[PDB]
Amino acid sequence: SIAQARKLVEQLKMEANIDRIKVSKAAADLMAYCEAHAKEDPLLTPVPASENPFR
Amino acid sequence: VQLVESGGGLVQPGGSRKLSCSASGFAFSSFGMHWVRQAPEKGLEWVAYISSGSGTIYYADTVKGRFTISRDDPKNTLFLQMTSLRSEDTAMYYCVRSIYYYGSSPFDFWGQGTTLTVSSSDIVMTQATSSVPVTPGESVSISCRSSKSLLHSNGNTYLYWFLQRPGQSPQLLIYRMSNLASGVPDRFSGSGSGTAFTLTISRLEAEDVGVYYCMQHLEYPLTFGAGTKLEL
Amino acid sequence: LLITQQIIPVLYCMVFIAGILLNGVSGWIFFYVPSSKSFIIYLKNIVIADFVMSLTFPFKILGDSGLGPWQLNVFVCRVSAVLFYVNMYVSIVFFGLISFDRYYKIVKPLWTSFIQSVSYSKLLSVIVWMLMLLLAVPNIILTNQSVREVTQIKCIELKSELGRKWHKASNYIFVAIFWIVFLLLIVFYTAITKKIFKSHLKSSRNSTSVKKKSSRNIFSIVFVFFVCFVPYHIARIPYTKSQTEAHYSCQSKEILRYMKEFTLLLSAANVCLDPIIYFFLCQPFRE
Amino acid sequence: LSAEDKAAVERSKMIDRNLREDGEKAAREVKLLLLGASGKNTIVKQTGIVETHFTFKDLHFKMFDVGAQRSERKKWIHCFEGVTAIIFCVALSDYDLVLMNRMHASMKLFDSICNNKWFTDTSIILFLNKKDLFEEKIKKSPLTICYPEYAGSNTYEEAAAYIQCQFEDLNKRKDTKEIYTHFTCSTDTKNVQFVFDAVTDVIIKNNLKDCGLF
Amino acid sequence: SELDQLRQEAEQLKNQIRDARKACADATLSQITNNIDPVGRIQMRTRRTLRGHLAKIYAMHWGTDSRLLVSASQDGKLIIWDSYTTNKVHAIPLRSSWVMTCAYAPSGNYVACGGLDNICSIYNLKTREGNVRVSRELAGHTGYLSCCRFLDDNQIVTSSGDTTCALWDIETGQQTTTFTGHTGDVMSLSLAPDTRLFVSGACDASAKLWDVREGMCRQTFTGHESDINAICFFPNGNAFATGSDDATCRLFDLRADQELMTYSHDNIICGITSVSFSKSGRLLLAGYDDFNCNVWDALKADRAGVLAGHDNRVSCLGVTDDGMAVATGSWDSFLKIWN
Ligand SMILES: O=c1ccn([C@@H]2O[C@H](COP(=O)(O)OP(=O)(O)O[C@H]3O[C@H](CO)[C@@H](O)[C@H](O)[C@H]3O)[C@@H](O)[C@H]2O)c(=O)[nH]1
Repeated sequence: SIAQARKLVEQLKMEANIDRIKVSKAAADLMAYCEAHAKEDPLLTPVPASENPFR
Repeated sequence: VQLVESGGGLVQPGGSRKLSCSASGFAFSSFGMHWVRQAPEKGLEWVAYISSGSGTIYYADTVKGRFTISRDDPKNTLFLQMTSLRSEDTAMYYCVRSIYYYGSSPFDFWGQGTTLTVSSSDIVMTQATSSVPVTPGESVSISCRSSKSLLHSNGNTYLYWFLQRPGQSPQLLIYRMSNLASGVPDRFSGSGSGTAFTLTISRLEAEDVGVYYCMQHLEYPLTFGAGTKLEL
Repeated sequence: LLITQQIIPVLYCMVFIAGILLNGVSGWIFFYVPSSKSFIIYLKNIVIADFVMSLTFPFKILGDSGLGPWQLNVFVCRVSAVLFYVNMYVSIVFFGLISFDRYYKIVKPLWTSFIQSVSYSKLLSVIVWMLMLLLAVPNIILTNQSVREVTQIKCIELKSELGRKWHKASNYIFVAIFWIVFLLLIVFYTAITKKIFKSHLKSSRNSTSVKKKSSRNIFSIVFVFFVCFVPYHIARIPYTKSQTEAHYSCQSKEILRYMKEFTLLLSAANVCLDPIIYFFLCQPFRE
Repeated sequence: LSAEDKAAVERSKMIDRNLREDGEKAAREVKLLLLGASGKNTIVKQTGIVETHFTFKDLHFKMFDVGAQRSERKKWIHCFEGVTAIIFCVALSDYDLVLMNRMHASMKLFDSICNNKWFTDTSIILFLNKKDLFEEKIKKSPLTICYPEYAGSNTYEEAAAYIQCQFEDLNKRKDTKEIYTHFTCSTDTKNVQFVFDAVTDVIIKNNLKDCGLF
Repeated sequence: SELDQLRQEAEQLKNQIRDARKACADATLSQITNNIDPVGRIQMRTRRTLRGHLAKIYAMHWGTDSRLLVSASQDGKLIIWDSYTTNKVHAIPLRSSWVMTCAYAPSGNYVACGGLDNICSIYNLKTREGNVRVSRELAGHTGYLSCCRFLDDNQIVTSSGDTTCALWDIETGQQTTTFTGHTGDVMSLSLAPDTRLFVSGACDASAKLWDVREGMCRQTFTGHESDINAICFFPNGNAFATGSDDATCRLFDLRADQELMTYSHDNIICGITSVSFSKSGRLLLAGYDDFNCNVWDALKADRAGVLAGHDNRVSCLGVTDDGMAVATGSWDSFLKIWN
């Protein structure tokens, strides 16, 4: 179990040694993506039957 | 995958003969099958068609009521019973494999073909050009015309491009427009719309010499066009 | 007078309200019960027939209550009664078909000869309905065709050799169909009960539970069918011969009319028993 | 529709016909789920899960052996909702052996399977194996080691009856299902005969319930 | 004594990670999206109903063309449907009827399936013969396969019930890389749009982010209180959503290494079987054990609509590449294409 514990410690150290950004910037990026791609979304914005492949 | 036929030979006028085709190398039960006949010096002509499960049959108006087409799935064999043979029934008869689902490649494989000799509305396909001279390393475009538009309401245009090499069975090149058949080199392209179609060869080689034929699959008389022969 | 104007209307009224409520609730058989090629089609046809029966009830209630015009009596003789009878015999035929389906599933007599009875169920329902309606419609289109002087009261307004003769033939055919269905139902359910009893398990609470529950349910079906149908179809033919020929005495006509009225009251009160016996035991009919 | 559309519809109809035929063929085939803690020889042989197909008196049997699946049962046990019966094998000679007691672990597994929310109406066939060894080793050791509250005769019949009673007494909701118990013998395929009897009884109950006369 | 020191070091590292995550969180996603226009109401109707399965449907996958979809069911069948015309294209009988996953190759040449048989079988759709043949049977997993995904025509990534995911080379049939680190059974898998780094959710109430080449865990996300059953990347690849048995969907960001928003309703007490996003990503479609699907505004945690119509549990749902349709599978042996 010593080897498993050492591997877990090494993996945890690798995970800790990671740069992170703010949740504010993360939400801003997600909002920007959703707002930019809002036109190309038939589910969010229903499309006319002419362009709707299902009828 | 191979198809071999049998029968043929000299038949006295007014007689009867039963041509048979043996299927090997593929699931013969799952493919619909065709009979395309070629006059000794003319283009291809579609005779009959038997679907998978023997549930859907068609005959050409010139052979309707006198020909019978049936298949034996367990034996992987197909038959074409002929009655009251005429002098106009002399032709080399080819058996064609055709499967129909979404994204399929119908008329993919053609049999070797057996010759029959007898002792002595429908969409028309126009291929005005013939005996077109070609030079290796050059691009050639081959035109094709239809009486009725081949663009269905679902966006599928049914133009089949074939290649009759000298002394060889026809090979499928393009099944639907701009759809290159499997095994065909990527120098062939199809273009057009409605009643106008073209076939472009990027760099024709010695193996591209032959006769190129049209087809429509929109309706069920299956009509060809008198092919355009490329010669060096 | 009291028999055909006071006692019969009240019983028909309570049976009508019971049938309306029960078939309105059983209308979930189409929404909360998905259909299939199984016996569900039979239950749907039975509930439709029961609803039509209960919808034909008020016409007879008003006609026999003594209040209302003679045109309502003529309409009963021409439309409502014919619909009630055709629905009754459709229900009988569908009960017989249910009996056959159950005999097929449990007993399993022939897995190689009785194939054309499962995937064909909707066509069989169409055949039953079309046959019974094609029997019943000539009674509609030949009644009310000979109203001349006083046919408003008596419910025999038929034409001729092409009139009353078809009434006699129709009643005879329907009674024969019922007796065939009854005999087949008895035979099939006897076979089902024999197969259930053949199951050799002992000292088991659940074996006894299943065995006794199935035996009690099949006994209830047979008993209700017998009690609600046998009197009418043992008394109808003498009544039909009394109505088609006036050689009988007045007392014979009176007593036969009363017997017909009460026996049809029973065959109509079968509507309220149909859901409790048949619908509730249906597995998809539990939500 | 076009020509290729019609041919595609015909192909789809043929596929539907084949699917209906396969479903009709597979609906009459009995599915059994074999579990243990135990004893599988002569019952399963006569990675992944093991499929065994055998026929006994015009019935086709499939027995599924899931003993090689070493994972959480809660994520693949719902695949066996429609099994006709659960064949559970418990050794009678494990009452004095430790892998908690082996018999107690078997009882815990039996409780979990019997009272699982997927098998509320699935019959269980309980095969009590190694009765010869149990008779051999029951004279030299009493059942009080496993059940301190036995208070009974230390003979083979009484011991087997006590084990069986303890096993069906773990079956709450003991109205919608019967647990079938058999001590495994090796003569004239009596185990297969017992499985056949249990399966045909379950088939009768299922058919009666489906027909709406239960 | 060394084990205690190692445990203390691991606890200190976990505390440091928690402190970093807390520091990186200043304003909630709900706080930021309070000032956007909510979606009024989503009313999708069942445009198509695909029938033909005679057993519970455990998996489905849309094709890249967004017209063909593959299905898996306990009847030992794997059907490729034409959703526009409701026509069966292929009906492949699996060697093992216990199938729990199915995949469609991006090129469309191959489909994959797996389950209790511990094998990911690749099927070649486009052969000279008209039948679909088993390209090969990949073996090596000890536990049941839960999700198989194609990276390309030659590489397939699988999640197994032996707590390990694997990357395969179909031409050789060998495990190129084996991913380890999950305590519990891996039940979900989602490939990034770049097919460069994928995420897996297991029964240890954790989701781990992998790299296909290096084969090591970049990040570990632990917010759930129960078993994660489904996982799905955001279209930009910078976020992913999870569904767990505790009736909660959660949105995690890769860069911030934190849970942004949780989707939960008081009336919902059942688990989640399948999660998928819209093309833009504002709608989070999650299947549920209460016989229906829900649409969540991914930026506001508001129920936009409910996709009711299934008589049994919804097991698999997918959203097409072009975003026109949503196809939901259920144990009642019925697929339904929504709009
Ligand atoms: O099996 C049958 C029985 C009757 N009918 C027809 O349906 C009508 C009913 O005739 P029947 O029930 O024999 O007549 P009544 O006994 O006179 O009963 C009707 O007339 C009575 C007095 O006018 C009223 O008491 C009843 O409500 C009313 O149904 C007639 O057209 C019959 O020809 C059939 O088609 N099939």
